[PDB]
Amino acid sequence: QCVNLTTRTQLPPAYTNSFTRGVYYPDKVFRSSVLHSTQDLFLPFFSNVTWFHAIHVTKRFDNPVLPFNDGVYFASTEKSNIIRGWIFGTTLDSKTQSLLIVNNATNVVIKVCEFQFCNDPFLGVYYHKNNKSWMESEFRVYSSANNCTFEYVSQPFLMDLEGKQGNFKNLREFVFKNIDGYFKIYSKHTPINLVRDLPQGFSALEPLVDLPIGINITRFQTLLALHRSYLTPGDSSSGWTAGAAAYYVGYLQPRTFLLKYNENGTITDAVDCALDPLSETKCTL
Amino acid sequence: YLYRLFRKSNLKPFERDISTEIYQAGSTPCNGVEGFNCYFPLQSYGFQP
Amino acid sequence: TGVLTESNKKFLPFQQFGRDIADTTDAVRDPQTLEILDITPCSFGGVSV
Ligand SMILES: C=CC1=C(C)/C(=C/c2[nH]c(/C=C3N=C(/C=C4\NC(=O)C(C)=C4C=C)C(C)=C\3CCC(=O)O)c(CCC(=O)O)c2C)NC1=O
Ligand SMILES: *[C@@H]1O[C@H](CO)[C@@H](O[C@@H]2O[C@H](CO)[C@@H](O)[C@H](O)[C@H]2NC(C)=O)[C@H](O)[C@H]1NC(C)=O
Ligand SMILES: *[C@@H]1O[C@H](CO)[C@@H](O)[C@H](O)[C@H]1NC(C)=O
Ligand SMILES: *[C@@H]1O[C@H](CO)[C@@H](O)[C@H](O)[C@H]1NC(C)=O
Ligand SMILES: *[C@@H]1O[C@H](CO)[C@@H](O)[C@H](O)[C@H]1NC(C)=O
Ligand SMILES: *[C@@H]1O[C@H](CO)[C@@H](O)[C@H](O)[C@H]1NC(C)=O
Ligand SMILES: *[C@@H]1O[C@H](CO)[C@@H](O)[C@H](O)[C@H]1NC(C)=O
Repeated sequence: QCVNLTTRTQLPPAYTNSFTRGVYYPDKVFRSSVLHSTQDLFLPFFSNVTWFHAIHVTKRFDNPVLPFNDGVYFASTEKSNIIRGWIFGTTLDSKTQSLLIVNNATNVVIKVCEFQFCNDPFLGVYYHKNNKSWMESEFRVYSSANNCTFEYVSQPFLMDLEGKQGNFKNLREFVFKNIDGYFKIYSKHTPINLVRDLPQGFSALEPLVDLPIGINITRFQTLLALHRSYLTPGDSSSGWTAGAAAYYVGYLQPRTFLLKYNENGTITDAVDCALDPLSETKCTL
Repeated sequence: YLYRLFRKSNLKPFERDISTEIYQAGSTPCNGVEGFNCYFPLQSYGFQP
Repeated sequence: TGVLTESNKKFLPFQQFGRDIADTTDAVRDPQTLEILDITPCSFGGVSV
């Protein structure tokens, strides 16, 4: 079952500058020491990326239904794995198929299925006093599932889902697109030690999956997690707290890019064509 | 064996669409029921031997 | 057609073909024994008479 969440505090939407972020490999061919040019759906450099984060301090729980405007760049800064999946679909109300990607602390599961979703889907981390152990106790994403076409379950794994206080230690970058019935996902998993906003740097994303879902996608949502413990008073709707974690969402657009490959085959630098005249001249020359 | 007879727009390549909502052919929405000027989109092949 | 020789390339796991500036294939990964080979032509170049 699912419970609507009550303890909230709205704020104006946070915005951030995404600079030299959102670049992925175009193909699966080993090119080294070559400056290659290409055109695709890319995140423009120095774009204005929307920012949501969950902090207790208020309680600031935010995970709305965002448009999937022909591609999405999702980047999360976390230290305790509060962000635990995504939902994609058009209506998300059992009239159309929907895609669900979830890390439930044992297996990462991908399902294309006519889900009947809840208004505020989530998962419950719980903390106990018999032992100082966090674990996942609740799964409140969808009420029902039927006519359930695609399905993948990974191997079992054990992951530290404990609440860690301090700097955000992990950046996880993801690019999602839906091309010709194929849901393409690109990933990049890098440690950091920054707390405020997007790191000042540059990392080229790798191709992960190539899922054959054949789904029309226009809207999507993030699946966050709740700590619940004796410290949190109230029922399931209010007796909870949200750990400190953040994510940023930027919309892909059709652009031309210049990419440079080092001698080992990896990307080192890129130029967003048609950003500024200097970049335009780099692009032409 | 059934085929989708009505749709608001054409499919993208390698796209599936297994929704069964009533297709509003007319300009008056018929709020989830069949009748006149809105049809059930899936029609069944009749394969006599 | 060409000469195949041993080589030293740090191919990523998801890659099997390598291409140079001319875009012709130059590096291959043998399917059986997961090594890397380099393909060169067998007309070396200038032969003046
Ligand atoms: C939901 C989809 C999902 C994806 C696509 C995924 C991919 C993924 N997980 C990884 C490791 C890992 N992934 C996680 C956990 C996560 N990684 C995440 O993207 C998320 C959302 C979590 C947890 C909520 C951990 C703990 C590791 C081991 C490395 C580490 O602990 O830093 C790696 C890199 C492993 C390597 O370098 O060989 C990838 C590509 N994990 C997932 O759960
Ligand atoms: C994918 O889903 C979207 C949303 O339902 C469809 O776009 C809508 O289509 C209807 C009917 O043509 C229009 O009334 C809406 O204005 C459209 N909304 C938007 C945001 O575009 C879209 O047609 C679907 N794609 C396919 C191939 O079926
Ligand atoms: C509250 O929950 C009910 C069913 O659990 C749901 O129908 C309703 O849309 C929810 N309302 C809000 C504001 O979440
Ligand atoms: C995002 O950044 C650009 C340039 O800084 C600015 O023009 C734009 O107004 C910003 N977006 C919003 C909603 O203000
Ligand atoms: C959730 O984790 C449990 C325990 O490993 C596992 O049985 C289950 O497969 C996971 N959820 C789904 C939908 O598979
Ligand atoms: C979809 O679900 C309903 C009930 O579960 C069923 O009657 C119908 O046959 C299903 N259609 C497909 C294509 O699975
Ligand atoms: C390429 O790989 C080799 C293997 O050790 C390494 O020594 C070298 O530093 C790498 N080059 C770059 C630019 O990273």
